[PDB]
Amino acid sequence: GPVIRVAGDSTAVGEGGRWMKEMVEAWGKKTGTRVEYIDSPADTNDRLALYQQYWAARSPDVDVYMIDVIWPGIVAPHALDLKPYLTEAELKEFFPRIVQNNTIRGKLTSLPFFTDAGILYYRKDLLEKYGYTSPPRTWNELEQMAERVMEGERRAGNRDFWGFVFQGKPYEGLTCDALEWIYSHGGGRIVEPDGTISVNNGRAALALNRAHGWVGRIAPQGVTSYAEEEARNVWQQGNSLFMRNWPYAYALGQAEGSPIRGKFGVTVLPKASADAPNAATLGGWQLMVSAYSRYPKEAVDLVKYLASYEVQKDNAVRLSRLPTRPALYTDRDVLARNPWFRDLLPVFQNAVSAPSDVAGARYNQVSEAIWTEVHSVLTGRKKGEQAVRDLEARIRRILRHHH
Ligand SMILES: OC[C@H]1O[C@H](O)[C@H](O)[C@@H](O)[C@@H]1O
Repeated sequence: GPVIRVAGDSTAVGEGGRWMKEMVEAWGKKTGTRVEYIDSPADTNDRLALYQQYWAARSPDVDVYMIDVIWPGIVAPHALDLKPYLTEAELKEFFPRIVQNNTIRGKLTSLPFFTDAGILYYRKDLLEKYGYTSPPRTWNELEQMAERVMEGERRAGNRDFWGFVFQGKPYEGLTCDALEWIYSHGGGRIVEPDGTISVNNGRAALALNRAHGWVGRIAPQGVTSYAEEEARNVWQQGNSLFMRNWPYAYALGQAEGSPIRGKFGVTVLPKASADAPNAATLGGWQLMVSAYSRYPKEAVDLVKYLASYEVQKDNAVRLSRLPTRPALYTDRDVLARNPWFRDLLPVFQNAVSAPSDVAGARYNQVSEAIWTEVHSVLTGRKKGEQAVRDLEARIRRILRHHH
């Protein structure tokens, strides 16, 4: 019979690839359908380039892809329209915001699978050790706490200890981190939903200068090459007071044998001042049936299974990844394992999107300009003032004539 082939997630990032292959094999076994899992690189922008090779070729060699929240506008021609396969009731079991994100010119490109939001991880043991009763609410507090804890821990002999780790590598994750910095300083959304390129302002510049101020000071010098896993590994070994990262790192940090099990909490990222908005960049992954699949009916059945209540539940319980079904956020088992899903639900609801809707199919070019200009500030090559001016000019060129 048919072999249903899936490219989604990565064995190079936590347990995602392993768990994904597990779920796909379970569907295979339950339905009597042969399946194959194709692995992907860690970073989303590398995955896009890979999958683009299959799409350009109209390749039938992958039936189902896991696609980023930022991709629907790019990948829509390569997606089978799922709308005819779901009832209105079925489709309403997902968050409307994500279904809308995934719907391009009326085409439902993909089902919501898991959502994502950037959050602050913090070592509760260390805050208590150094006299702090709450995680930081402002970036200045984060810096003050990081400096004091680092001084103490370095003095006690942990030469590997840092204050803060994050994603500073030149790739999509830096765009995510940087949107949070900018937005949390009152600097806007880089490109606003209405099309306005707003990033050339003093608040955005300050946010970038502040981040440069971390590098080699409270954050490792090598943070400028860190993606999600590099940051997680320093944190997870016990060597960072703070980390910015996504939900998936929670379950990994709690696993038996983690040096930091039971020593950490999560909260909203800090912000410049009390009246700035809270920033959490909206991430997440969706399930797309290939327009080039020879087996659309079977592939849709697999995508419905993967997006089902019980598979999303497993993803939440075992991998601490955020459901795209509101009903899971009241599930007793999801909540007992991850109580912070309830505490931070409003953070997740107010998460801020990168400018993929407004940039559409040119989003990957916009984002590359963003991470390259931000990176040049993190390296000390440019000041924030110059970088946001240069970034405005690049984005203007990229989006000229885009409506
Ligand atoms: O590295 C950036 C990526 O991180 C996570 O995978 C998010 O879910 C995704 O939306 C984002 O693009």
